[PDB]
Amino acid sequence: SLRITRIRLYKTDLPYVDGTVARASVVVIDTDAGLQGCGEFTPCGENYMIAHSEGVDAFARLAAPQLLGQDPRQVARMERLMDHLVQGHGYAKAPFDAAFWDILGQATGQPVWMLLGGKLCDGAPMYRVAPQRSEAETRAELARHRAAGYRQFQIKVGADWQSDIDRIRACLPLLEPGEKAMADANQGWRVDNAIRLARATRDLDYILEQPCRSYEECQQVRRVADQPMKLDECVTGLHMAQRIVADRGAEICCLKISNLGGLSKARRTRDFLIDNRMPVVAEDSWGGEIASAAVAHFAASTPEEFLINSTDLMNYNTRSTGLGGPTVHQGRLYASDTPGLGVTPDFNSLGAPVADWALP
Amino acid sequence: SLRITRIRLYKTDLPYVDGSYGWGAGNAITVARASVVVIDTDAGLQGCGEFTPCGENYMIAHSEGVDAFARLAAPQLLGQDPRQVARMERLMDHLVQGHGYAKAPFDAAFWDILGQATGQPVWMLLGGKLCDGAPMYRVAPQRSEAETRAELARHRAAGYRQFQIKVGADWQSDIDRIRACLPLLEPGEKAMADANQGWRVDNAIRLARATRDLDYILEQPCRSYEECQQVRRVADQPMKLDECVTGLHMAQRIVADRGAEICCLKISNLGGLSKARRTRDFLIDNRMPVVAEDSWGGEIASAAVAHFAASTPEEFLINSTDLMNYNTRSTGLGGPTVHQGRLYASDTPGLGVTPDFNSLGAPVADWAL
Amino acid sequence: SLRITRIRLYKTDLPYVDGSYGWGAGNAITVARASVVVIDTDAGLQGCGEFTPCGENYMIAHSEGVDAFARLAAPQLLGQDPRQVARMERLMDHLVQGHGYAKAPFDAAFWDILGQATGQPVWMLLGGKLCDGAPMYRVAPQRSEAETRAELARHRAAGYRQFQIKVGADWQSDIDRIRACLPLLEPGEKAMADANQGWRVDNAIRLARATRDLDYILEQPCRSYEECQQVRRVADQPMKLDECVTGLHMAQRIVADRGAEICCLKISNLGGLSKARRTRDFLIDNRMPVVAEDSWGGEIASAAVAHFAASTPEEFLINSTDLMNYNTRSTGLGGPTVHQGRLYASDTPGLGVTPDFNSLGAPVADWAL
Amino acid sequence: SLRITRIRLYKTDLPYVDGSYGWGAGNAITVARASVVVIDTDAGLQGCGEFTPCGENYMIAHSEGVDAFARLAAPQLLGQDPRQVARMERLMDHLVQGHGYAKAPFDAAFWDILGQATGQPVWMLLGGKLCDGAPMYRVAPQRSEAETRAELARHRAAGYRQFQIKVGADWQSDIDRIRACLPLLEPGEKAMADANQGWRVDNAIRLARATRDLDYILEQPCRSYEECQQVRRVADQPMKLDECVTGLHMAQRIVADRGAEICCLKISNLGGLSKARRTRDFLIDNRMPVVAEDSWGGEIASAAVAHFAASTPEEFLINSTDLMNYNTRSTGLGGPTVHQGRLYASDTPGLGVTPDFNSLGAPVADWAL
Ligand SMILES: [Mg+2]
Ligand SMILES: [Mg+2]
Ligand SMILES: [Mg+2]
Ligand SMILES: [Mg+2]
Repeated sequence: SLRITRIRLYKTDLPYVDGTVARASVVVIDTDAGLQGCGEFTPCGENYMIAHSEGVDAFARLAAPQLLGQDPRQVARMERLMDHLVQGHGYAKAPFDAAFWDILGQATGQPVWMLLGGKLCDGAPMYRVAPQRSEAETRAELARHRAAGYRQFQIKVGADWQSDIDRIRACLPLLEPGEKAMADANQGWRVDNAIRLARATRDLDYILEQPCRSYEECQQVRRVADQPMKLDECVTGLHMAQRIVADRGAEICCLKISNLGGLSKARRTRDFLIDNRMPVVAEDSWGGEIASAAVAHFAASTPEEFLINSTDLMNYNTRSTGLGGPTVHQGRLYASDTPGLGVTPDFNSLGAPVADWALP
Repeated sequence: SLRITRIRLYKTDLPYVDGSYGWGAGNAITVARASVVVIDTDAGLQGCGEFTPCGENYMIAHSEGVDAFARLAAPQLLGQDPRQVARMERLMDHLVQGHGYAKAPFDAAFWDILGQATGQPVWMLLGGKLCDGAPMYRVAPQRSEAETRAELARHRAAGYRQFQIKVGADWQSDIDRIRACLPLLEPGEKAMADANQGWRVDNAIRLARATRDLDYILEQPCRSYEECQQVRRVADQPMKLDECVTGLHMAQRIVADRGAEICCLKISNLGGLSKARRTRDFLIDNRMPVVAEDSWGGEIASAAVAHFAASTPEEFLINSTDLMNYNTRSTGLGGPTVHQGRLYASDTPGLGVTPDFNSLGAPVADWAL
Repeated sequence: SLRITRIRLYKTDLPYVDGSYGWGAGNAITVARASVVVIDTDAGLQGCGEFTPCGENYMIAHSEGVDAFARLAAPQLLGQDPRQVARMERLMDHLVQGHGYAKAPFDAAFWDILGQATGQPVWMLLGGKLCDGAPMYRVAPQRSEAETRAELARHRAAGYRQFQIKVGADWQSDIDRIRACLPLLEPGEKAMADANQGWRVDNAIRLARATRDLDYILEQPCRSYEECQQVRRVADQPMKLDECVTGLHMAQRIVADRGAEICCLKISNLGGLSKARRTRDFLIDNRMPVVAEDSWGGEIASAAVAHFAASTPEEFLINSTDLMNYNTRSTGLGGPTVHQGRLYASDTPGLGVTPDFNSLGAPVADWAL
Repeated sequence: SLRITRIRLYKTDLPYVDGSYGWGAGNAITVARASVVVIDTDAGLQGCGEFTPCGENYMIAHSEGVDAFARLAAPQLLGQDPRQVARMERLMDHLVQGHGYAKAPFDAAFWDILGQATGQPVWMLLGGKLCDGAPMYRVAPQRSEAETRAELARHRAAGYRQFQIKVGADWQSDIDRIRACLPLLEPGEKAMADANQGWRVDNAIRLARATRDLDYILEQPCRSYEECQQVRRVADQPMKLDECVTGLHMAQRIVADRGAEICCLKISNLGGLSKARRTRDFLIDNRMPVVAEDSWGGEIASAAVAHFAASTPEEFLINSTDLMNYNTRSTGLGGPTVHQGRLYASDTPGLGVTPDFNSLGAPVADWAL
């Protein structure tokens, strides 16, 4: 027997470590037994997926009055309640969902990964971005990452196909045979140009990541490209996951929690793709300790054999959303083993809540 | 050159005329929450636009998401040329992906301004008057039984010849009200039974089989397109697809499958007049009959609809509707008129509607300079 | 209110600037035959439009067919309101089926009149200035290595970064043509090998195989779409479809198969500016890169091309072309301009072109109200 | 050895025998405009051909298009060997693309010359007399129960066993026409409801469902093939496809989908007797029932029809028609004959018809070697 007694929405700025600021949305849910749950949505750019930072407010102003008095431990009941209140807008339902999972974990005395089936991966592999500099300086920097445990690297591309060809051709002979490189275009290329790129780099082993915006443009690129393809921002739910599997249309599916509509749907999409023997990346768009805690539990419950990587989202910002969260040890991401999400809100960083709903 | 100098967002309550408007699987609205966007320019031309949902869970659209979008978009829209509608379209689409419902009132205001600057009604800029008076339908909502026999004689004498039976809350009694409404129709008349996504697929099939000997239009029996196609395997009745018609991509699927007999085009579900126009033109070029509509709303939303309907070829326009007449309160001064069961657009420049500032009250948001 | 009071048809020869133009399988044009439609109204607004083929066998189109259509339709078009472009389109499609190239000059005259009536350039009415300056290509060229390098450096200095290789008459020496040209281009430059429907399917495959190590655009290698798809099974090069892109129907199946990397849109091949616009918009919403052009012609044909180009998103517009600059004679006064290898539309009301009555001569036909 | 020495184009009015001829969605033909091509040779062998539309908007074909094609192609055909019909076919298709209706009279004239040079009727050159007297239909009637009975009794006694009901202007009263006509004909007889592209897809489906218990032929209910296939989702009646059957490509699509029970073959819609023969032979090899006919016209068009019918296997030939008997005026001297409700081709060399030069008047165009 449990009831939601208070819902608060927090908003804070998260500046990037190398310079520029993402807008965080934290939801804090209180119960009549005094169990507190938190969840976070933070976009990396407002135009990046069908998701923006102000949409959490909007959803909360409609839903939070209807969520008071309900039992947060029942994550799927809360899921169906939210999906009956508004259709879509999953990015905005996502912080609530995570907070409900946090509460269920506290009530059960278990970490969120245990409620997701167990620890199927002890330390999710991680990647390092870039480097975008001199040849001898990239060589020194990749050696620093390599010594520290990293074997995967993300070439950030997608703003100019022609110089992107140069970036890929320059980076790949600078890494060892045991090492992965994903050229992530972030939906950036036009279909003709992505094909020019793929043809120019056909003699190279790298992962071709979300070359174009839509799934169909990506499949058109795939008609020519032999490189293992990774689909990301277009993986928006189970429907898309079903179509990718039916087409066998990717070698890796990247699973971002808030793009999938929260940890509940993200887990179901993951479970679906694992059962179809599709390798996956477990992450989210952006964020601090609260978003990262959800990510780490999500990765820890993914089979080691099918988990490509995850990411330490909290280490990209100079400011915090939460106290605690996941940790990094030797280039691997580790979930908490303490009950719930293993993260509480950082109220000092968050400020006064922008909105507050409570039971009488 | 023209520049956007000011953007204001207004919110008001639009109560329903009959009291309760029962739709779908147990939903009802007593009051709809309107969102009105008002755009001012440096030549003193003012545009306006409206999104109002009929139910906050009806489509991928809710009233609070308009504010959220405007807080993001409106600062970036200031100083832009509002009469370049497709520049404004792609700018709004560069600022945020999706959320077409929220862009829809801005888009309408832009079309309004363009009409004023050209000295032409919005129907002219949409291709001309291809239908003089869109035929109308009268929706009888979810209520009793012996009282719809007088509702028909009311609307029959009023000029209407098309009627919507609201169903979807219980397939079994729904069979009975389809079966009792149809023999009350006259020869030159039509009836659509709208489930508003309400039936579970097996129950929509039971209904289709129990009413197989009847001539009516089966409208959006289930939530998804795939569910409706599953119903269509068994159902011979002309099918009308509505809330699942989200845009051109779905329109392409429907045409490729030849998967409906009517496609319903709700302006804000399509993401504004710009995208609504393009989806309309696509379906007509593929000889698919259409309904020109929006979700709900007052005079500003109804002005857009009327021009949408007026620029649709009459050979392919099933009906349209007078949304402003469903409410006890207003959003705009002006808008379309009705005469003998047909909806007539304004012939004055722009949308032919100005904001009812007295009804709307103080703006909830105001960006300027 | 506006009424068409006079329809006149003009015919004139436009000789090619460099003697003989070789396209496709050995075909040669030295003089192209222009058809110009001039439309008068009761409020003194005059519109004009043009269709000029490159060759008479180049597409489903020929110069004498405009006369034949005008002889049927021009009596029926008198008294109508030319501002209502979609009404005129529907009316023309009602009088005859197909013959889009013949309806195309009328459609351009109607857009011109609408522009003038609204005080806006045709690009505004097509959505806005979405590309300020369309990229252009050079047609070049056929000589020694040093003379090729010199002429390409002058084009490069003139602002050109796109080059068309005229092929299609002989697959075997076309292979060599391609191999000679590419190493003389710089990184980033586009080369299109336009066979103009010229290769037999097996020979096109041989060419694709012998040039698989090369970065160029393979353009319309065969007549039919199916043939081009059969080449596409082997060819990894970006494929541009042109003369087979005849309308929305074909557009839809190119999209469904993801059948090309570029779709080339010739206004008269699509049946006029109204249909061309709609096919453009469909392809752009499906994120297909496009070329905005026409078959051939003087200033009147070129004015429509430039507005069509200017209202295409810069992101997806591959190139356009300055058709008027290929001829020694004129159909119109005014038209588009060329600046630093880019094609610019006019910003004055309408198409921004008036008929060159002295060059055109006496009308071959005249219908008055 | 033989050479074309002279080509002449004639134009004449063919008034309809019964005043006005109501077809499709609100069309009427009172006078049809014939185009007759006359080809002379150096051995004194003369051939003639004809194209006459049944309404200018009926198919992708109009009367003025023959003139336009001729003006471009006829100077290029002088000196050529007209007996080599495939060489002439391929030359025409090289000179212009499409416009097969305009090529059709030239094609007929070449088959005429070949039959004369070989001393054999055209049916012999198309494979033989595979049907001795093609079965005919009567387009009757359109009136009262007392008057339909007397009219079907005179038609029955005259040998007729197949009846076309002209519908497609009002689906609702077309239901009633079908329902009132079918029980007024005996066991052996047949009836086809030809909507002539006239119904909208939703209305065609309503008609199909209302008459789902009845034995008739659903002919061309909607314009496009895809619209017709959508109707066919619901309609179990034998479907007859007509105007959309434009050539072999569409015949291949139809065969692949098995998308009709009868294919109607109009010579001029297929681009002439040569393409018409190839499309028929392809469909017969795929065991598709066919109708062998043409759009409209006098004795010259009807001569080609009768030879087309006579060389169609009788197991698969549904019917043919006596086109010459629909008009009050002539294009030719001779042509086919009618006996006991069957259409009979001539057995004399060539088409069996000469041009009625007196009815045709002065040549509108004249090309000489
Ligand atoms: Mg990615
Ligand atoms: Mg509906
Ligand atoms: Mg080309
Ligand atoms: Mg027929």
